[PDB]
Amino acid sequence: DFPVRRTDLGQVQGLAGDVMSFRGIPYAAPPVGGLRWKPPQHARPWAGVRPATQFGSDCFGAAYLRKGSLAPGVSEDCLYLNVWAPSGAKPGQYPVMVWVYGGGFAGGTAAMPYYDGEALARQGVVVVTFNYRTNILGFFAHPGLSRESPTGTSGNYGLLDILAALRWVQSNARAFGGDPGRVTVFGESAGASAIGLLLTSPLSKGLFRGAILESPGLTRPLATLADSAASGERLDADLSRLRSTDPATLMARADAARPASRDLRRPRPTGPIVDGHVLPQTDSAAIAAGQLAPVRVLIGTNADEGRAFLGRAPMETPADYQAYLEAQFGDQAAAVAACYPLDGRATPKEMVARIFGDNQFNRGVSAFSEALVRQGAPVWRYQFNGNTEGGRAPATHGAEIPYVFGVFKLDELGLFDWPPEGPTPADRALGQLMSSAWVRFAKNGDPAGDALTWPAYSTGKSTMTFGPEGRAAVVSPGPSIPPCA
Repeated sequence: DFPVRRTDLGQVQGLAGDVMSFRGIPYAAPPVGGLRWKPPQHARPWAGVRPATQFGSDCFGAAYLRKGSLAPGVSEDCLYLNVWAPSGAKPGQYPVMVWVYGGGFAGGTAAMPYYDGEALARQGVVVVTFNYRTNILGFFAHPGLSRESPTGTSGNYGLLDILAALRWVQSNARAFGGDPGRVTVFGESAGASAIGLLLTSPLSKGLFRGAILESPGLTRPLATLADSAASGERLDADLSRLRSTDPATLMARADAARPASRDLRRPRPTGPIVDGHVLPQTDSAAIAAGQLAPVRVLIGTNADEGRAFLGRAPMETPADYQAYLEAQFGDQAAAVAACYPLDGRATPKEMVARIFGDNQFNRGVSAFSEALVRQGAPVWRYQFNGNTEGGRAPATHGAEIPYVFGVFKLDELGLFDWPPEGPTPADRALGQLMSSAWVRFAKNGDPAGDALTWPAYSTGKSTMTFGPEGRAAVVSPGPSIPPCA
């Protein structure tokens, strides 16, 4: 079987092998010129066989979030996807896993070596990765944009790109050996946050039967369309001039206005807003009202989510910790200190990491887990502690990605943690276990197997811990944020 496949827009040529690889397939018209800050449009068909051996351009974003990219460059023309599939896969044969990378809604790319879909696809799945608009080009509101809009709204173009990629998968999975009725969307960090927000979106209906959320940031403050559009008008009231501005120039201009320190009480500088169309309300209100798609969900966190966000401001003394508490929480500094005391159990760095991880990840994961149980969804939960046996620190943000994808190659942001010689045998064993469980979730809607007992979170808050020594074990009841938080 040759590495040529017919998409609904025409044929593409990928790379041959036991797993066929296709790269740089367009899934929407290039969102350039008049199509900047518009919903993604259907791409145009082509004749003959289009090359699909090289990744497409990355979307514009923070440079440090694409360090190590395998793509040839950066462009607004960036709505491209990549497909891995077992060679000789028949139409409708395999389930599909559609990856959503995280980059804080500020950057990132699918063309990372640790997002290569070969090891997953070899276990019997069709793996899809794709780029979506991000930063000011993917998340931006403006009164003129709302005026020109068919829905009268603006913003959230990156989420619309996620949805367009999922629609492409619906239309094209069979041609690449996949089953559109067995689609699992999975993502990490901001990607998992996007998946979680889309679980409250009426626009996601019928685009996936399963969702895996790895460290999503949910129940966080979100800007309203009114405030975001006012901000956009303050950037420039003339929408035409904004659209005639070079993308690197506008990206740099917006980046200069970003806060150097992260205020937990504020919305992300660029990210999803309550536009009323993609997200008719905050995810907290949707949770409360039961506006959740009760799809199959696998959700979880890592042991020490906050450690990766610490930064460089001094955090060594109780004075430093008190100053941080005052700066971030004002008159509630004493209450937060009571909930998170420096009593000798942890360092100031460890306590700031606890606070950050609870506020930005663990609380939202608990809330979504409980609401999914409440709505009758099939829901499983995990905590990835990692292999700490050799004195390794508990897993922080991003650490679990190589254990899911199976590509043990160090990242450029220093997040993946294993010895310079390479991963330990326990690391590879834990990776096999976890990746097989993910594949089982995609295949059967259930991460349990004949060697891994994993009851749903609805049963006694059961939570699978991927603990030390390459082993996994269920804990009931599972992780819980402090009640005072």
